[PDB]
Amino acid sequence: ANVDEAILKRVKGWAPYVDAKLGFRNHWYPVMFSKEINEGEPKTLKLLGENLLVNRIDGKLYCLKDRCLHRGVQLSVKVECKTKSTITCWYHAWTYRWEDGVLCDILTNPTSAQIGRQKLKTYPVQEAKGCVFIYLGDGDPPPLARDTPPNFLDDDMEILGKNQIIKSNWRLAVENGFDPSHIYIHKDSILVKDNDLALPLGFAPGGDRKQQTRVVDDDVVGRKGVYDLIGEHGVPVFEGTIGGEVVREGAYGEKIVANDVSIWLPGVLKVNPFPNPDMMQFEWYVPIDENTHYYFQTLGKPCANDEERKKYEQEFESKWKPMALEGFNNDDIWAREAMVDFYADDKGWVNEILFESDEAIVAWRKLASEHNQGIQTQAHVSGLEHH
Amino acid sequence: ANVDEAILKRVKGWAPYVDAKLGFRNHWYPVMFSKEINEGEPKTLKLLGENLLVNRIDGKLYCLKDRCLHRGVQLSVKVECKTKSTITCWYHAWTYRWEDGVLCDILTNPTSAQIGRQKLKTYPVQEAKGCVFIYLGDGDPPPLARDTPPNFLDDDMEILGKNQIIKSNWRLAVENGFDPSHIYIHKDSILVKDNDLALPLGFAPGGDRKQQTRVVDDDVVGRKGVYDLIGEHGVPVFEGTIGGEVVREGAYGEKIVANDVSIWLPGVLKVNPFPNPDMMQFEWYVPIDENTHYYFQTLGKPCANDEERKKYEQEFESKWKPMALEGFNNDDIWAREAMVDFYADDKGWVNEILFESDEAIVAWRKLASEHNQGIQTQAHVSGLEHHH
Amino acid sequence: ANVDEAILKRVKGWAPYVDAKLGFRNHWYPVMFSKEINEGEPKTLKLLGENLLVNRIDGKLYCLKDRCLHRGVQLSVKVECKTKSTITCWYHAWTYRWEDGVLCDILTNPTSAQIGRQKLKTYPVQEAKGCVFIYLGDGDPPPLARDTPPNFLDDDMEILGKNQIIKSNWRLAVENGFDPSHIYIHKDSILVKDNDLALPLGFAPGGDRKQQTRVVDDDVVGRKGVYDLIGEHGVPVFEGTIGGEVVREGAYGEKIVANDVSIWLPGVLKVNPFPNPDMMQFEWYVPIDENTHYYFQTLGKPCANDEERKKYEQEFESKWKPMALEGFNNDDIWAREAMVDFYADDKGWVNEILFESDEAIVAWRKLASEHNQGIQTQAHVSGLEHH
Amino acid sequence: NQIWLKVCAASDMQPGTIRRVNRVGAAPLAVYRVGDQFYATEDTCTHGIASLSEGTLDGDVIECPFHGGAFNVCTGMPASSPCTVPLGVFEVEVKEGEVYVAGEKKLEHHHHHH
Amino acid sequence: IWLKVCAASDMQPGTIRRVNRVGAAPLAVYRVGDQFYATEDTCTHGIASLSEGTLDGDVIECPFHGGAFNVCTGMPASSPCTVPLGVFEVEVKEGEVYVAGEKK
Amino acid sequence: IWLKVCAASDMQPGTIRRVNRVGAAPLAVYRVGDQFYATEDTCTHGIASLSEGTLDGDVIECPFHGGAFNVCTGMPASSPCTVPLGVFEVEVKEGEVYVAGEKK
Ligand SMILES: c1ccc2c(c1)[nH]c1ccccc12
Ligand SMILES: c1ccc2c(c1)[nH]c1ccccc12
Ligand code: FES
Ligand code: FES
Ligand code: FES
Ligand code: FES
Ligand code: FES
Ligand code: FES
Ligand SMILES: [Fe+2]
Ligand SMILES: [Fe+2]
Ligand SMILES: [Fe+2]
Repeated sequence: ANVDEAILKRVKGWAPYVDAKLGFRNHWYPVMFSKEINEGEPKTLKLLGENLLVNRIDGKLYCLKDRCLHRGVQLSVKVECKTKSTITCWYHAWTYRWEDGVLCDILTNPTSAQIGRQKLKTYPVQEAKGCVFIYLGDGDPPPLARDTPPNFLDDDMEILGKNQIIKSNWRLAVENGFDPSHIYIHKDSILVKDNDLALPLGFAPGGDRKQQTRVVDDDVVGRKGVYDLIGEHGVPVFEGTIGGEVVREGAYGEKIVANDVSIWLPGVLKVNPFPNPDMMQFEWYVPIDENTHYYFQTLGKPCANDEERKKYEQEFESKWKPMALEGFNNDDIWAREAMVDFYADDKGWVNEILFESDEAIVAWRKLASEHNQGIQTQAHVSGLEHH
Repeated sequence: ANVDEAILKRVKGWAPYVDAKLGFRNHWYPVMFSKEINEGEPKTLKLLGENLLVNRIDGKLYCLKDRCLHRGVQLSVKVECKTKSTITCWYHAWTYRWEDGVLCDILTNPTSAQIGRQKLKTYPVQEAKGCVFIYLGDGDPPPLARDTPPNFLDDDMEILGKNQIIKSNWRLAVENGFDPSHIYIHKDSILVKDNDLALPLGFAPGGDRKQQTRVVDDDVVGRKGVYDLIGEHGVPVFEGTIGGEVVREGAYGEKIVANDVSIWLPGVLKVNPFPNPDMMQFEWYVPIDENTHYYFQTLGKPCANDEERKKYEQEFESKWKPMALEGFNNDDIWAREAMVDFYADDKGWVNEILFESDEAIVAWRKLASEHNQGIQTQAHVSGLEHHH
Repeated sequence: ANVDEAILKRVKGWAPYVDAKLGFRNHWYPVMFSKEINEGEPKTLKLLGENLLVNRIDGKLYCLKDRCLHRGVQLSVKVECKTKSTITCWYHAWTYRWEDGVLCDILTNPTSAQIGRQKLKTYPVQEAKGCVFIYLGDGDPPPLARDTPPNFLDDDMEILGKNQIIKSNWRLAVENGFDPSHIYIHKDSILVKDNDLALPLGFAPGGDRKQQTRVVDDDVVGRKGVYDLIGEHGVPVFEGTIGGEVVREGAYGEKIVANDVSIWLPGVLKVNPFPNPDMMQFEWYVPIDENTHYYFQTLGKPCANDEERKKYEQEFESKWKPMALEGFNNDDIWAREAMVDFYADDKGWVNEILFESDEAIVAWRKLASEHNQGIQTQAHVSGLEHH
Repeated sequence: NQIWLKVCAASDMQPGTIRRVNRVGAAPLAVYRVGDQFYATEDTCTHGIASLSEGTLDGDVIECPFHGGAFNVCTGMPASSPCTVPLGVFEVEVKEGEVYVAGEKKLEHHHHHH
Repeated sequence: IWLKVCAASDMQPGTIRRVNRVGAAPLAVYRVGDQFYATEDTCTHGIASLSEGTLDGDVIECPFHGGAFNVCTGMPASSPCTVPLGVFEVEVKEGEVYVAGEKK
Repeated sequence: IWLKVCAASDMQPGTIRRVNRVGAAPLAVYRVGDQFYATEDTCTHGIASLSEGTLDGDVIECPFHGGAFNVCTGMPASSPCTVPLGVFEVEVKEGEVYVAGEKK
């Protein structure tokens, strides 16, 4: 366990989730865009606490753990790729093949018994929609579709996005994103006025608990997620009051967005439609270490031809990226950072005082606890231990 | 439980004090000056490890815990006071009343069953002598006088001061202040010469241990403290010698100051008279967290009217503050910081080698351990825990 | 004491060495050069986690612990030496004699019962070859010769050097220096080309395990060390191959250096001859705290008269220091730093995958574990404990 | 509504069990059987949105399934952190071996003094 | 030379008595069972009075920091005490307690 | 194809015996109760000699890092070991222990 047993014993509905401080192992995760990794130029990154190296050889991507088997140094301190298909540690020259991680040569001692007998950890890598996904897990990987939201992989869906490192645990990011009432922090966003959006301040719940969401565990692709259906029976809040007096109003724009919100394992949100009635937003909160995550944002829009793609790319750069991804989502960044202290000692998972709209978050916590493919532990990071 | 039990078990005479790393709960503490908090202008601060928000509404001060009950964020990240009597969390808009902390509204869900059924922690606050005191405790507060040194509240006593954050635990600050022999670090202060002070280097105690101090626990207002009476039977040291040879002398000025020094719970020192024969110094060492404290300095001088008050203020700014509060006490600051390492791992409370003048400090440690009103713990900060 | 007992239990061949993260107590250690400390000018430093003060009085060096017995403050915060033979704490004026650390006076209370009844810790200090050595131990010290490599103290040996603080535990430094195969990291050193050195990329071991090293359990002066004999029956590797193809070559210079390499307790390497056929290198990796060490480098050369010494000093400053001490050893510095993470959690001591040339390192770890004179503990630093 | 709400037959509940009672236009209640006695409180934990009827009853103390907080079912007073707000208590009576729970909670009104 | 301290019965078993001496440092007389011992009263680690400490067998525990000494040898039994306590042999004749004037 | 190890009587149950081979890597012969087993002597996780380790039942523990192997199957039993050990054929005849030249 990554958390005090006394705390886990208290959280009977989603202890696995509370214990998953380092993220879920055995799932695909996006870490960068295809255009960021060039042929023969190894790139470093940390995923679920593990230092990795990604390289492109003959157009295909390969992933090796960035830690020599010998004395545990990062090969990336001084990259020495002496042949197209290998990488040689700069320290004692142990050489590994990118395709299977096998220790194939040792320049400092070509007669060593370790040659051909040791293997450096490799991870599956797949590119899709111009995004680089890494299967941080063991054994043959499942289809990428299992860990992606519906429609992301659609043939005509043009995907454009942005990625950055944010200082907060991945779970705080997920819950902020799937939070129905957090919409309040976006009330003064430039996207609201500049794109004439209809955006309430909150929601007055309606119907029973079960009706508040739609848990997906019957998806043929294997996807596991939760749909937020708070707006189906609830009354949108457009006039906020204190003591019966109106103190704030929502946005009364013509554009209707975000009437379909869903969270999917391992941790990717889908907002449809957004930021425009003809688009969709898919964003991942990828675990880097217990205190940080990649906020991998993508916006999808159907495009039947290059002209449409170019047109879309142009408006993305000029409007969508700056007005939405940044203009709208920037407040989510410091919002996440604001919850760090309460949950930092793991006590927040016990002392939080939830209200009606959090029923969606609770559904997600239970779904994640029940359907994740594994709990990443520090032991996975240092080296598995067992007697 | 803030300290390793093994260590606490070793300290028979003052374990509670050694355990009070975060300070004593249920006492009044000054945190700022009145003129620093304006109408409808929320101010943040950390006291005894707790993040707090203070605000002035219709002239009156109110204190709310700076932590939303919902997801635990500090309301101060983005302050939202949409009505004069309330504050709305910037996250999901839970709204609380400054007057009682009651969750009175929730803008994102007006039908929520939580409305009116939750209450954010509030703490009593009262201004006195231009100083803002917060009662960091539970239940109805005791009279402010209980936690203030004698005369601080006298009608004619004009109080002026300075406050800052120092990087050392509050106890190191308290002990440095009530330490009879630390006076040695002030031998070269500009105040000594510039104000013609008589200041010895130290003291050769006389009489028994009981005579070294006067433990006060019979005060009518209920204050608890200790007076340092070392110079009552002790020979002040003016000639410092090594191997019998004079290597340093004290100051032979005309002004007699610090006839009596006293320390009082929760942790405020009174030096009388100081820095001038007609003045008094009152200083608090307020716990912010385990490693820091507010060094709340105040100088008091009787004033009969607004003319004298104005005169005193001008003197304070041009002389007293720069020459005394800074020129004299600046050495106390780095002195406190210098003891951090030894006590940081809590080992110093066991390995320290005391000498005669430390009898005063020991008395304080025992008084504090026996009369404090509660030990602040990390659980108070995150949320008290209890299992049936 | 210093490491998780579950880890020490696993390391049966050298548990004490793994436990010695703060270094070995009761050994001499060089900490500075004689010219760095002048008459009546106390100098501060930290050795084996202890804050110390060194002063020169009437030409002789004295060492006192830089921590007042009263309230534990460092005397050095505000030095007050009021008489040639004493130092007075700036706080409450407790006064100590440099000679024996005895508390001889208290200016703030001349009648205190503590006077003459307390003693500040002192450590023996000896100057040799222009270097300042401190015996960080208790009781009467053994001869300095016991803790120095052979010939360092020879009458005609002229010693010149450099010292600096490096961010890595001292053990990582020792192992890197004595590592036969680490020579690979030096393949592009300016010294190799500019001083025409012969330098292989590594060695293909020959002979049996016991022939790989020569352990010296006892010397005339009680020295304890190990000589690296990998080149005795081993084959120098001059061409590195991957998949049978040559991808790198060693240096075919004419000068043969590093005839013999030996490591000695408490942790000093001797490379002879180096960096030139007529000189030798002696370098210490002195523990400062658990994360740093002094990298005390020295180059020695026999000199008969004052003319040769003068010439040598000129050559040192213009060639050897910049081309060897820095041009060659700078790569050792970042190599040491690269191993920090793997061993920081003490798990590297279990997970490392060693190969043949590491027999030298294993021999050192065992010798160190069996012949060290004491394990420094955090308790020695704060104050020994026993109930 | 109705002063007394019919819940079930006293025999339909085993000792140490809990039953949730839904009400039209009002928050749900939870009825507990401690031995041969019956008690009732609001069903919703005062610390959040959990259903106490889905918790675990240990004697006369109900433990919330969300965060482990607990209450005494007889007095409605908190028994374990993080709960701090008292539960509303509803009187229960058995008429003809039939269980009935009050529609209004009890108040510190017209009862024993403190 | 020998000083008359008190009658043996004046001390209950396992208790400690402080003996003040004009112009000299006070002493501590310990009664362990039916045996009597004496040392300097001041802990060698500070200014604490050992007579105000806790006696366990022949070991006196200082009330300040938990340091300890063997009341028979005067040697430290527990840290942080490092300086040996001055020991004074005691004599009990005719139910009367006597403590030597000097150490040893 | 067989090398003479020793007489079965020269090995106490639960003991190990290193078998050095000229111009080849050494082997380890384990005696678990009444049956003998053999594997490479060198631990697959490094350069340690398993014959200098500890035998607990049919599991050999490496002296270097605590990794372990089942001496019958040669499979890793404890971390950090992960690479299977080479197992060799053992044969007892006329009271003498024999080990196969090559692994199975
Ligand atoms: C409700 C309404 C809008 C959004 C949401 C939840 N979550 C989001 C994440 C990214 C962008 C927009 C949204
Ligand atoms: C003894 C004598 C003077 C002082 C003291 C203790 N503590 C002080 C704190 C502030 C100013 C003066 C003093
Ligand atoms: S650490 Fe990579 S080859 Fe030695
Ligand atoms: S964190 Fe304050 S309303 Fe949600
Ligand atoms: S801390 Fe050095 S004399 Fe007091
Ligand atoms: S919702 Fe019941 S303890 Fe939190
Ligand atoms: S004064 Fe006795 S143990 Fe410190
Ligand atoms: S070398 Fe055997 S466990 Fe590492
Ligand atoms: Fe958002
Ligand atoms: Fe001072
Ligand atoms: Fe090197």
